[PDB]
Amino acid sequence: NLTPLFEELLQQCPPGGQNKTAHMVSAYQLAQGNWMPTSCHVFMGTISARRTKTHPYEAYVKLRELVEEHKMKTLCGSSLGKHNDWIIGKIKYQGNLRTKHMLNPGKVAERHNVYNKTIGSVMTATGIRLEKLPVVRAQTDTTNFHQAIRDKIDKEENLQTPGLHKKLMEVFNALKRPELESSYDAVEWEELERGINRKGAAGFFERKNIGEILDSEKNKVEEIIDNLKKGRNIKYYETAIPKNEKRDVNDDWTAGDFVDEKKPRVIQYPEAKTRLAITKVMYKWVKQKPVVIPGYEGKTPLFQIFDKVKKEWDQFQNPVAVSFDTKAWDTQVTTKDLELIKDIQKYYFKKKWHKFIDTLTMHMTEVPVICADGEVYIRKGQRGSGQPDTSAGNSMLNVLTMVYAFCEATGVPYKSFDRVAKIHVCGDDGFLITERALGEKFASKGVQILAAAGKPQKITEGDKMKVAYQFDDIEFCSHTPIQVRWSDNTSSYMPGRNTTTILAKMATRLDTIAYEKAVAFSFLLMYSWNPLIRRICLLVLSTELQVKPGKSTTYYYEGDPISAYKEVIGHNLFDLKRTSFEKLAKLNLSMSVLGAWTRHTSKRLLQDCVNMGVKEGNWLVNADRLVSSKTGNRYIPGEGHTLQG
Repeated sequence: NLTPLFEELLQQCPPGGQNKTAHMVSAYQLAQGNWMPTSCHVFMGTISARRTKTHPYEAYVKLRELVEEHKMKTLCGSSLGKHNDWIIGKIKYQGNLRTKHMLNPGKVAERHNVYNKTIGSVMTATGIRLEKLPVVRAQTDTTNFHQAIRDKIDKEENLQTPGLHKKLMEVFNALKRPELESSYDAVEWEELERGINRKGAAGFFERKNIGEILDSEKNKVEEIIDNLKKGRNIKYYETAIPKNEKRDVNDDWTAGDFVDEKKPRVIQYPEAKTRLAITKVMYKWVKQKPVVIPGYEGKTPLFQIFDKVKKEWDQFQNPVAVSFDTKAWDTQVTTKDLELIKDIQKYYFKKKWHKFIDTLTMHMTEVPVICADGEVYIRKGQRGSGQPDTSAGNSMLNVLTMVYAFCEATGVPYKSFDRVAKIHVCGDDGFLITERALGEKFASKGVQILAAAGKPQKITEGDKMKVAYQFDDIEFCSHTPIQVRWSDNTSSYMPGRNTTTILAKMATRLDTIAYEKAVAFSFLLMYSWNPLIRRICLLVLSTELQVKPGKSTTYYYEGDPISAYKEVIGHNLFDLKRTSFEKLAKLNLSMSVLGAWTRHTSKRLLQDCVNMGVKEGNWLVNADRLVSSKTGNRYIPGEGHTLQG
């Protein structure tokens, strides 16, 4: 017989759930005969069968090949990353993504923009053709979306020069802050929850959102935080959706409608529980609570971005400004990069939390991404746009690279950098200010030094970087400095943009007079230099003064808007005596070329304001310097303040 040898193997064939769905044969009944396996896992002494007339040896022949098969797949395989192997389970279909430079194992089982009633109506009444105004919320087809991944996302990590990331540390070793070293730690549930979008998007396998995760399974996030701190691999996946998909939702407050506009076609975001797990821990770094990365303006509000800068620009014997057009930055992040920012995080975080960093970064190098339609792909490094670390990390990266490029092109020591240039960034977008001498070197030798670093500039001109020679040619956060002159003869620069582009952003929604006002106040803080837009905002704010403003847009106001504006701008809207002559030409010209306004549109808006603030009394529209001037009245405003979120 053969049983005494069948008992040998069975104490080695793997365990299983005793399943009655078929024929579980006996530890000896195998040597009987005609009882050959069709499956292996043992139920404390059974396997499958087939009644296939097998010989008491043909059984052992077959089974032992399954044990060889099992001891093979398991234990003694490859692919899909060394930590990401879990994702093979959730596959069901073979995958059509046609990706040439990264994996693609299969697929899984799988917001219109409307007009602002009041604000739109205001515009038309003056001659503004909304038909002739840019569309600023277009979506994208999935056919087009699929090609967006191949065109932009599937690529091998750029070639970053030998011993570069040592020089980048060499750089960060100048701008480090020993006063905070090994100090950061997790934040409590209140400080995290204070500013948090209760409707923050959920991962592909999730069903609740940021709020509900907070409401109910707060302990589930405490798990993700524990294991990561202890050193364990966590099921890290990212989800990928197109831009302006219903699930493109910011967990933090945007200081402008430009942030969601400097977004990439392809948004990659981790499970919402995982967004919290990272953030209750890395809050001090990711939000950048103390600000550590020099020149990071992501916490600065838009109205002072340029006021603050012109205080620097006005110090250089002869200053120039140079821009950073990194071609689709996010897909230009190598794995040594993410390992650099990793070391940084560990410079400021405590000792207990390094493992967290150590672990989380490992996952962030080999990232499985599930698409909207189920098509999972593996990302070759790079930054997912919706990761908590995006603004925080990306920015550190930008200055370190760009410092490196600036010193590498000019020979200025990394230590002596602040003595010869100033740097402002905002994630990947930024610029740098220095003398005409130095700027020109960095301007030409820059496209090269930078492509050499894996951060390739755009197509540009003759391979020179973008150089701003006069201050009001700078671009930043998608706005440009325009200058205003006040009652008291002072100058001060405001955040300029194109009139058409503002009217487009302002009239449109995304699937409510109180909201329409909060928009017109939020637009006034930035665009009061633009009289067409100033007069519009006053005309809207002055409607339905009963109705308190809404709170879902960038800013809003508590009390008398013209007093709130005063609190944040440091000047009364009435004090706006003149807007820069030439710079207002440029930003208004788009309007004549698209034909969005008429000869009569300028005067007609003003007349509506004078027609309104002429009746005896204290009328909002009279906040405009000229309106009040020809309407004889003035606006006497009560206590008012500015808020956000």
